[PDB]
Amino acid sequence: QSALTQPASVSGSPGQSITISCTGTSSDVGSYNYVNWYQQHPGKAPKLMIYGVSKRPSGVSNRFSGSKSGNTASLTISGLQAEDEADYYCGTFAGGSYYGVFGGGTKLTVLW
Amino acid sequence: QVQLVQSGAEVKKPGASVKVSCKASGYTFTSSYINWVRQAPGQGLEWMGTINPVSGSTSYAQKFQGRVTMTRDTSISTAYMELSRLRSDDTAVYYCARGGWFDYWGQGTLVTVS
Amino acid sequence: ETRECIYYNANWELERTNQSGLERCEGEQDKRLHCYASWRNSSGTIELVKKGCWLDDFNCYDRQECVATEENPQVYFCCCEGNFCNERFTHLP
Repeated sequence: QSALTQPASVSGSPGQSITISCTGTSSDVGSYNYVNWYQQHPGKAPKLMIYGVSKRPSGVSNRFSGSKSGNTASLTISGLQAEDEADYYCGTFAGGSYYGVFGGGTKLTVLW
Repeated sequence: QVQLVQSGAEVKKPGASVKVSCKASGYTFTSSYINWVRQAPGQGLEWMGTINPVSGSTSYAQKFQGRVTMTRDTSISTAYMELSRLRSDDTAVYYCARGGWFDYWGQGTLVTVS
Repeated sequence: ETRECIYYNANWELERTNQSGLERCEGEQDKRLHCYASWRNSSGTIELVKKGCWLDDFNCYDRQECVATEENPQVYFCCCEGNFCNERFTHLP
């Protein structure tokens, strides 16, 4: 149930790399490889981009990668493109012994 | 392909109940959980709870404890989320998603409480 | 790694499945597969609910024994890794 904290927004230029952070504590992010990332375009349903901190589902662009350092999980977007403009949410695994939580989300703007 | 299809937009009076359906196809419905999430207008994703379709066991987020019921009908691969004693601020898009990783999401269901 | 599980379905009539056998796990290749066991324990006696393949679940990672941990539920459920691992199941009181 523990809160996950994300910055309200991040802006980038096309071709640049951007990193979105998801900060928890040593008892959540720092202990489990269960942090996931969701992309949400305006007026659409979320889509899973990265799960289990760093695992990429097939179909997802290789420009999306995930990592963890201490109590912060990070989503990195390489070679920023117009279609990356969306809201990004981090979240933890939900089911069985795990209670679900999402970060407050990050609005990513691509400035053309 | 894997798909979760939800029931349509619903309009409710405050104090009423709403039941949202989530139809699973392209995979064995009883091989994974169903998670429920909501998103109020211009707000973030909020976890509501999980159901295990094999056992029928549920886990609800603290916010909804006492007014959310999650069920399933395994004969039709359909999960249900019922939210009672509706309030004006329950106006949201409700989603179902597959398993603990929320790997596939339903299209969402707008529930307006007016 | 987990490709096959013990299969059981007590609700086979309404679900239009076989009652028992071996289930080959449908893997999307980019995800882990597990086996599961589910049953009712109404005062010592075991009434088997279902057994089969279970999709990528963090709770099941590297678990060779199928152990149900939910305290006093209506229905026990466990998952495990390895072929036919759901052959054996228990609950943790």
